[PDB]
Amino acid sequence: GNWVCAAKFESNFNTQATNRNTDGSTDYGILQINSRWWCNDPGSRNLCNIPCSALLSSDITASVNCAKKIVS
Amino acid sequence: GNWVCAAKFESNFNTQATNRNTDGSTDYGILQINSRWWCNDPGSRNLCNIPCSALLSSDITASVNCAKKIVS
Amino acid sequence: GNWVCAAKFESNFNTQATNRNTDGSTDYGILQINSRWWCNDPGSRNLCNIPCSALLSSDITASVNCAKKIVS
Amino acid sequence: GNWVCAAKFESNFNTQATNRNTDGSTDYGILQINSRWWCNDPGSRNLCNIPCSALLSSDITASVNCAKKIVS
Amino acid sequence: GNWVCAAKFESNFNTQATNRNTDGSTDYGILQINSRWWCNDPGSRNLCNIPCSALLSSDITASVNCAKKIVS
Repeated sequence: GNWVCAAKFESNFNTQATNRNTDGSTDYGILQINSRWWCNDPGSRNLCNIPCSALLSSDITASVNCAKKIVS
Repeated sequence: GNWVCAAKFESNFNTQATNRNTDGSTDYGILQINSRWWCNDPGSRNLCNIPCSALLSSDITASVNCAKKIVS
Repeated sequence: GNWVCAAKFESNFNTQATNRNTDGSTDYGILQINSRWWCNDPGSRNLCNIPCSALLSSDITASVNCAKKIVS
Repeated sequence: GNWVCAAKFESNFNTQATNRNTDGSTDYGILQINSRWWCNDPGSRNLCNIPCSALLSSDITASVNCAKKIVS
Repeated sequence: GNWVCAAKFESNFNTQATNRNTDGSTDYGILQINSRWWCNDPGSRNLCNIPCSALLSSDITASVNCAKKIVS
């Protein structure tokens, strides 16, 4: 049978006087899939490493997203 | 059967007086797939490393996205 | 069966008086796929390394995207 | 079956009075695919390295995209 | 079956009074494909290195895209 995965749907109709704002949001930041269909059978593998190492150190980031914002 | 994966759909209809703003957002920042169909069977592999090493150091970033913004 | 993956769809109809702004956003920043079809079977591989090394150092970035903005 | 991958679709109809702005955005920043069809079987490989090394150093970037902007 | 990959489609119809602006954006910054069809089987390989090394040094970039802009 058919599959929908991780799909984002948006619809807007007759919308008026609308603001949308977005600072530093994330969707689906890390996504990993294995999928076999109809198969007659050592296995698929996914890895994902995000190491941060910081020593004597400041304000480091390891990330999918990073936003730094200053407003006066 | 059919598959939809990670698809982003947007529709706008009759929209008026609309602002959209976006600072430093992310979608689907890392996406990994393995897929086999109809297959008669050492396995496919995906790796993803984002190492940050920072030593005696400042304001480093390792990322899919990085935004730095200052407004006065 | 048919597949849709990571497709971005947008539709706008009768739209009026519209602003769209986008600073430092990202979509699908890293995307990795393996796919076998109808196959009678050492395995496909994808790698992706983004290392940052910083020592005694400042404001470094290793990234798919990097945006720096100053406004007065 | 047929496949759509990483395709970006946009349609605009009867649109009026529209601004679109975009600073430093990215789509599909790194994309890697392996694909085999109808095959009777050492494996295809993709690698991608973005190393940044910075020592005693400032404001370095290793990136797919880099935008620096100043406005007064 | 047929394939669409990384295709960018745009359509504009009856559009009026339109600005589109774009500073330092990127699409499909790095794209890597391997593909075999109908094949009876040492494997194709893609590499992509973007090293930046900076020592005692300033404002270096190694990138697919780099935009620097100043406005007064």
